[PDB]
Amino acid sequence: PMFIVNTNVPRASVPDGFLSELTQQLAQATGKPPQAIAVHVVPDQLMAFGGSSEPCALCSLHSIGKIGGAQNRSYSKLLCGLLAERLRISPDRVYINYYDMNAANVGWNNSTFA
Amino acid sequence: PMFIVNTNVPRASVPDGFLSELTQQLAQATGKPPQAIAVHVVPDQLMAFGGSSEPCALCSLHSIGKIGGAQNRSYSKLLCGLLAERLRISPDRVYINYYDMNAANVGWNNSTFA
Amino acid sequence: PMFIVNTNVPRASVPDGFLSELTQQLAQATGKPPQAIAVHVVPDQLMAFGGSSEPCALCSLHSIGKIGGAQNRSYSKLLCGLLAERLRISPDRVYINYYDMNAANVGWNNSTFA
Repeated sequence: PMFIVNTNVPRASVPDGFLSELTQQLAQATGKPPQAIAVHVVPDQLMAFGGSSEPCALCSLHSIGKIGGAQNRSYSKLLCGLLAERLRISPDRVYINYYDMNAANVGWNNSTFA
Repeated sequence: PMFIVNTNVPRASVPDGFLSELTQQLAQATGKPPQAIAVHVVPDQLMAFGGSSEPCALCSLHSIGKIGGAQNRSYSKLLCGLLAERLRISPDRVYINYYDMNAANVGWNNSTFA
Repeated sequence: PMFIVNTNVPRASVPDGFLSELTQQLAQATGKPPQAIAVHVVPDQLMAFGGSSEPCALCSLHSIGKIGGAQNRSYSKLLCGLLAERLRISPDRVYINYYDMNAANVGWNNSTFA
């Protein structure tokens, strides 16, 4: 799984340990081992959400499986909770796009996962 | 809806008001209220388009519905017109990927839109 | 086709010529002409892959066709080889998400490719 967060929050507000904590929490939530988890945080962005430039986040979670109605609700609670707690972004100012990737469309280590 | 623009145009060439104007124009084009619109501009990028590093843009519009053949043609005219007018990027150096997101695959406010 | 590379490798480690070489090699691999190829490199990112912050890359390749099981295996060998050779990123520290785009969902030049 791969989680990306783009936000207008400044780099100095991203706490040390945030990528590690995302890795561990996503491993637990997806059921996939941490060895397979990639995380990416992109601060200082120029963005607006609902006509305001107050703190917000545009995110995405891509996974080979483990994506669906109930799981996504559960991810959204978890990930909004983390972004609220660590980056002070209110949950109603976060979008998370979920992608269920086909194994044949994910490359890694000179091949794909098919 | 969420609109992202990645470009090699410098940050000082993005006019003040560009994010608000994108918000308003996208609200009108998609028929969705501005409260639901998110916009993200990423300048100063290292990129090339057709073997040239002249001004270009790689963009995406994600929306829960309101994506289809005719609408997308209409969005592309609108968006290329704005990028040409405001950032001085020629329309033939812009790509816009359109994604029709399932409500169950978009998180927000601790849950999804399903 | 559009190829994007997000990496924690520093900007000074991206060699001159890297975007041109990506353009050329992607043109040969996809069979599409270089006029249609767009490439984007984003260095200095805050990221982790498998619980480590050693050099890694999160990438994507979007193409109107030319995406499938065998082609993606081929692309992944090619692109991991380039990233290993030019940016010193090990292949097992790279993810590449492949997207087969519908022509009606790609805008360019005030219209779409449908």
